[PDB]
Amino acid sequence: APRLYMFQTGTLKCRVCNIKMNAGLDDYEIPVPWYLITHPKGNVVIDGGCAVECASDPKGYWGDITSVYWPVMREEEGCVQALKAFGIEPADVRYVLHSHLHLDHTGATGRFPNAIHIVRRCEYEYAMAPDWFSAGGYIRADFDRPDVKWHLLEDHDDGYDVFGDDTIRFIFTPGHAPGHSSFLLRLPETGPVLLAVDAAYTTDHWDEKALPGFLASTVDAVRSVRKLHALAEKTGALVVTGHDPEAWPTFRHAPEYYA
Amino acid sequence: AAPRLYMFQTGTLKCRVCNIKMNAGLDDYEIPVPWYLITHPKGNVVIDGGCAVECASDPKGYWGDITSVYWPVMREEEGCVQALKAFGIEPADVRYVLHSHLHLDHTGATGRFPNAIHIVRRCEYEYAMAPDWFSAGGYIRADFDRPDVKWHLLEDHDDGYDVFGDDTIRFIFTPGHAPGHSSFLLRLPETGPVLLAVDAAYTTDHWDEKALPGFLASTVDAVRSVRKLHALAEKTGALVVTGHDPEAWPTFRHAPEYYA
Amino acid sequence: AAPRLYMFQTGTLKCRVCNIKMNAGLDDYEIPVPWYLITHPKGNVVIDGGCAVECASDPKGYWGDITSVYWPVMREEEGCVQALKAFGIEPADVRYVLHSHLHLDHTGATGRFPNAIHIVRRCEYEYAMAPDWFSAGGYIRADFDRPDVKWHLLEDHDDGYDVFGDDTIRFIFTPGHAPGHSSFLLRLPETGPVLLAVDAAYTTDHWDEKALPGFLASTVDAVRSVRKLHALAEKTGALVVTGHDPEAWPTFRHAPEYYA
Amino acid sequence: APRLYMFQTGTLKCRVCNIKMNAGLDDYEIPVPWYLITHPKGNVVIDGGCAVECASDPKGYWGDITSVYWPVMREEEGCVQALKAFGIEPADVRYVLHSHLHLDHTGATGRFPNAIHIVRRCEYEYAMAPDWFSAGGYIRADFDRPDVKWHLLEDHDDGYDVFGDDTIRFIFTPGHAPGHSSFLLRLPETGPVLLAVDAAYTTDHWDEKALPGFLASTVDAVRSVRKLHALAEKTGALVVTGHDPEAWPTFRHAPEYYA
Amino acid sequence: AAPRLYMFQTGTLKCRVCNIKMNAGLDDYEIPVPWYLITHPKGNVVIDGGCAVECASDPKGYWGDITSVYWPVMREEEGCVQALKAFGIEPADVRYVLHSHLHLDHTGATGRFPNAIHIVRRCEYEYAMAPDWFSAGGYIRADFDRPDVKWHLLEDHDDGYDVFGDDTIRFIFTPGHAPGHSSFLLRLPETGPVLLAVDAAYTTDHWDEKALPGFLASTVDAVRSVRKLHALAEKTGALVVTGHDPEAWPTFRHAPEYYA
Amino acid sequence: AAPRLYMFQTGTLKCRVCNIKMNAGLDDYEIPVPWYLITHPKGNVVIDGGCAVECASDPKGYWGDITSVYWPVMREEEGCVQALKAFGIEPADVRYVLHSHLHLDHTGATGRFPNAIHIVRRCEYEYAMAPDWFSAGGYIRADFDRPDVKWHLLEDHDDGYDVFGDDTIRFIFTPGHAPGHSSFLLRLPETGPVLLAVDAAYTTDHWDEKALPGFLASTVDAVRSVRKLHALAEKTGALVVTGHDPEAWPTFRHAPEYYA
Ligand SMILES: [Mg+2]
Ligand SMILES: [Mg+2]
Ligand code: NI
Ligand code: NI
Ligand code: NI
Ligand code: NI
Ligand code: NI
Ligand code: NI
Ligand code: NI
Ligand code: NI
Ligand code: NI
Ligand code: NI
Ligand code: NI
Ligand code: NI
Repeated sequence: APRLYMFQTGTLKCRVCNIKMNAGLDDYEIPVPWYLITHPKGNVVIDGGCAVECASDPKGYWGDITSVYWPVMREEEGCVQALKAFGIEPADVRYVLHSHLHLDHTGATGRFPNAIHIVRRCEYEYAMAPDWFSAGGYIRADFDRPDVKWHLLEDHDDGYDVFGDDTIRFIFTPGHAPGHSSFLLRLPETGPVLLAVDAAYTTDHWDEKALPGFLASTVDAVRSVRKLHALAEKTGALVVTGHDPEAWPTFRHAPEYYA
Repeated sequence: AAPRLYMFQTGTLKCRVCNIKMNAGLDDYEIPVPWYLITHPKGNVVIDGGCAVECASDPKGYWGDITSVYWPVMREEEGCVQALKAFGIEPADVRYVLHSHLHLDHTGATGRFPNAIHIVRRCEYEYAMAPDWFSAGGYIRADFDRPDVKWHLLEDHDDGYDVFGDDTIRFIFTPGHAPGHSSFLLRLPETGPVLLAVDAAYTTDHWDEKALPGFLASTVDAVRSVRKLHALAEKTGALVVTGHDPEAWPTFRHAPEYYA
Repeated sequence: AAPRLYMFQTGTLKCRVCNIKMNAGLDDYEIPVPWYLITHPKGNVVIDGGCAVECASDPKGYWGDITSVYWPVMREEEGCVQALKAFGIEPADVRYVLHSHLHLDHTGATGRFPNAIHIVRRCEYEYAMAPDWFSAGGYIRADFDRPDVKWHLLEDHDDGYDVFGDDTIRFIFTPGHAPGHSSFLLRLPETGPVLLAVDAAYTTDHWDEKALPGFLASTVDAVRSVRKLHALAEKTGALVVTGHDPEAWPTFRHAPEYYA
Repeated sequence: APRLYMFQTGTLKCRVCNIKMNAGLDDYEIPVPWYLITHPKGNVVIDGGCAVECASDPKGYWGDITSVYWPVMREEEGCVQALKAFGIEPADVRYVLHSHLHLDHTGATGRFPNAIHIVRRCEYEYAMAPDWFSAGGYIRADFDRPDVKWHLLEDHDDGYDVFGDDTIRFIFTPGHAPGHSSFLLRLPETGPVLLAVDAAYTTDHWDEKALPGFLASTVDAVRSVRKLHALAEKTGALVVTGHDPEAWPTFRHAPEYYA
Repeated sequence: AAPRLYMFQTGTLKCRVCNIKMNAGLDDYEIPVPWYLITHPKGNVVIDGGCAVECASDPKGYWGDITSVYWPVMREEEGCVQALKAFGIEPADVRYVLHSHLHLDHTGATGRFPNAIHIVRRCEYEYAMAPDWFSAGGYIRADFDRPDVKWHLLEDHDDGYDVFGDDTIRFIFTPGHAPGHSSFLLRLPETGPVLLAVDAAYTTDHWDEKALPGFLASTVDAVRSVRKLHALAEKTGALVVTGHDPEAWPTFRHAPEYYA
Repeated sequence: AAPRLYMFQTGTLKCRVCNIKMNAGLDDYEIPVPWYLITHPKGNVVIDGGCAVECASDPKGYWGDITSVYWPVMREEEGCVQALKAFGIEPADVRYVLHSHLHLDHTGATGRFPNAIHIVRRCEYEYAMAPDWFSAGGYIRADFDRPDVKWHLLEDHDDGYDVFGDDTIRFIFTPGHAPGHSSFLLRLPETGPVLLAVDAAYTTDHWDEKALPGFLASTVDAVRSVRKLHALAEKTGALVVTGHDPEAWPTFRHAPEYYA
């Protein structure tokens, strides 16, 4: 039976305004979650956090964007390492899902030899040809690898059911990034779980008290949040924002899980 | 008389730096609120018209809660109708009102000129009537939602729209800061090309890609619109006029002076 | 309790035949104004809610000049809130208000149920806020332009939207009569499939392609929407309920009777 | 130097409501104009009115649509005949322009052996695959001829300048028909002349006192009329509605012309 | 009863390799022309129906010049009406005709079944009526341009269209080979999922990205549609049936044998 | 001074007929690789610049596997920087580089001119960065994926883009061969209009609708783009220059000769 595990690749250090737009220049620290769904029909990694390379050399691997987001993580938090110690070898992952292709969500890309990588086509196309303000957040070393098998979703694919059994669905949430997608999970005991990811960074974004401090479209972003509100209200899902420092310790992590 | 360009202002706006340059801190910041008059043999043209004259006496009553972000400082004589009357132009003597977009500091002219055709992008007019929560406070329905206003709502294929058909005023569509935002390319007999960026490029910093708009509908569109204006300025050699730049603004002639 | 469908009406509308069947002459014509209640274990659902209860006492004051086309005849007890209270349902006990579209005889419920999420197509909400001259009179801003209404604005890819996730109420997008017009496919335990065409098909004549809507945004869309509903009814075997048909309307059970 | 000639192929008999939507069932009669622009670089026919075949047998050629529009015309009014007596043989026409492909505007189609026929692509595509309510107004015998040379305009072609000299421009006016187009002419002495064609049947449509009694989209139709208002106000053009029975005798017809 | 899938063919087509595998040389090449029958408790379904029976006895007369590209080798008794009659199904007992697209070897069924609703993408029907010169010869108007035919034209948001509403037969939109081309995902009780790629992948080489269609509207759509079907097959474990593969065709069950 | 057009070539490409004329057989075939210089008072313009100079001396090393389709036969001195230097133009004296598209034989100029603004359709640039498997080998990232390069990316509504604003050089959008492919209409004082079709029509057979492109993104776009150019040539009386025609290429003037 399927289970959800919440991991993290350490934290990112930045300023408040990078997360809550225009909220000032104070220091601010957020967890970097990523997810594992163990399913009878194959294992699934979502995003996989920051590249394990960031543990030993952020400036080398990420480059000048470390001026904005400084990652704090240990080697053992790298998604491949974390899965091994958990009992899952790289070859044992059937799918990698990508909410989007920003730097702290492409740690899994190409690190699982048989995994099909599912992302919206327009995120993939934007990641390859970004504008100047967002180029720094796309790490080509992660996602620009010719060996990666991609399933690029189209606009009709909103709601894409990974296994065909309502366990994992893509919920398109454009705004934070062009092809950004959220995920709605249904687990046997827990029921519906809504992973907003970066469609709603924090509880304040969810409550319409802040805007994303980094975004492609504000119009899309706020409409995507209200799309998630309606989905939460309809399903009764448990809502997981993408990075909320206050809410994050209140979820089960680590070896603990949702069934 | 050959066409001329007159730069007016409706006082200033007081906000924070981050409202203009995204994520740039909460320090106090004050900007001029420019608006433009083009006198033309075939009719006088008002662009936007600045903040409603009502803001000179009761900003909180007329704009409401948004004044905690943008406090307008202006005198009553700076209202666009009053300013034009002092300058020599009666309200009925305006043929066109052009709108870059329909935000609160660009709708002081809407409906104040009884014979003017108001030209704005259709998608701006529609968004102004049905904004999202993050922008609703920047659209003052009392300004632009008036039943007897004649509108010419431009369509997507109307980029480059030529007001008089003589190349002297063209709409340059620049989406991003607002969905239907438009800039203007003017051509004047002596000055030559003048590019009014309006809110496509708040400041010289925005033009130089050292800052993002701290109030916008689409970042992707906004950065691409600035590069579209880079190319136009490089092609035409235009004098580039940013929307609000507090340091550049004193370097331009202001009404009663003009650009020939 | 298993879900049920209750058919109410807010009296009738008096117009001409040509307003309903395009170009069919200027004879007097009267139609019922139906609206629908779905009682459901997970929450009660109101569809449209008919003409505003205000029309029972002052139609000219509330609707204005459009009453020379559509005169509403209704009693105050037929207002949707009043009718639901008499039937046993307090205004706070409504989870969803669904809107086929936002025309004047389909917005009596908007904002009258303080806890309801209102579900309508985004493009209908936007058109209602910025209509064209030929349709502006059919949209009553006092009904739908209320600040504290919670809206869930459906997108283009939301065709088939399932309200409870259990197949019992689905939006069937049917553009044409209005830009964001939607029909509804209901599934009930005993009755089975019920297709509420609403204004996609005013009458049996419209359904049979012997008449066009005498008030529409797009004929092309409207005829294709009727054929989309033909296919749905053929696939599902649904009971087909037209929007206003004065001859078919007496043949359905009306509240307090219901479809199980 | 270029000149404009206003011809007509008799009249159509119908009901008021067919022209002014919902205006009642009274009898009503309208002229069917078509246009000739003589230009140094080639002659141009616009639409060409009703098929000459309609003079002798409407029911045979148009079919059941004659229940709605009964054409009253003489053989000699057929655009080919009219041009011959005027001094222009079929081969001497360089372009046929089509506002749209309805029955009373396809009399020229294929009747000029060397003419390129310019129409919006989407009108051509709709004419080939109409819906049930509009099929009767598309006469395939006119426009479905394999020998016809077509230039199908695209959406970017709004404003299409036929000769490249501002003499004749297409002004796209969707609404009455999907690909319906109006024409703005500039003549040396007359100046700007705006042929609305069926974007505004009558002076009442122009003044927003009526809607087209036959249309693909009302939203498009009214916005197309306001597009023409702005164009008339900007240029000072002389406005020619498509069928106005009261205004039609006030224009020059016949051998008379606009220079 | 449970549904069944039967695979028929209307003989073969002779052409060159390059016609099927773009730019692969001028050697002679021969492919079967499959079509499909699904028996279903709620009605019989014919998919495409192969080449018209009329072209068996006079290819040049019914198809014209295109026969210099595709020579159909086919007996009269392989016509889809004749084959079905022999199989036990009179033309009146077919509820739906599904069209992958409207090319000449997929319109033998059109209008031959008097009561059948024909389901195809709207944009294929519209393209078939107004094709470009390179594709015009591939559309046989005598097959599909019949006014007596009942069509259900699917819109762009109808991808995945479920014919009976029970997951047995779904349209899988696969643009590229033709603008409105569609594949089919079937689900059968014993066999499980069956993916009829039809002309989205002519042969196994196409499936494996070693060839492009030698006749096609959009290469970009075509290759992405093949990858869409890859992901569907990998997700479902479907039996993959290419449209024409001569080496694979003998390995499937053909009527009178079936898939249950 | 008046503008002039000079026609250069970077040698030839060897391939098969079918590569240029779809499905026309596997015989050997050889085509020139033209590129263009326009001298203009306001600056020099290079169009495409042919095959990269790097591939003259090591084709497999710079182009990789695609050389098994296109073998470039080219001397180092035919590289566009070397040719221009010999002609009298240092790389710093080129104001604009225009790209018909970003295929391997049209990106020899990219980033070789330090001060040049590169003008290409946005959708060609985006496709070149994320191409499909069938086209990936045709895009040489070492040519166009250089961060030092100044791009002006044209939007969909930029068809007809006038480089100097004086009708000398205009982009004529011709999708099909590549998604963002563009042709060029030049106007020169003595010669008059010159239509550079580039890869919208490889050869005269393509122009005459006797062949399809053997490499292409959309056949439908391709054939309609050829007809768009037909109507432009018929309207303007332009000299029509196909992209590669081996029989027509010797009949044009080549550098050092020019068109005035
Ligand atoms: Mg355009
Ligand atoms: Mg959809
Ligand atoms: Ni992100
Ligand atoms: Ni993030
Ligand atoms: Ni603004
Ligand atoms: Ni402003
Ligand atoms: Ni209605
Ligand atoms: Ni109604
Ligand atoms: Ni007409
Ligand atoms: Ni007409
Ligand atoms: Ni085919
Ligand atoms: Ni086939
Ligand atoms: Ni090429
Ligand atoms: Ni080439």
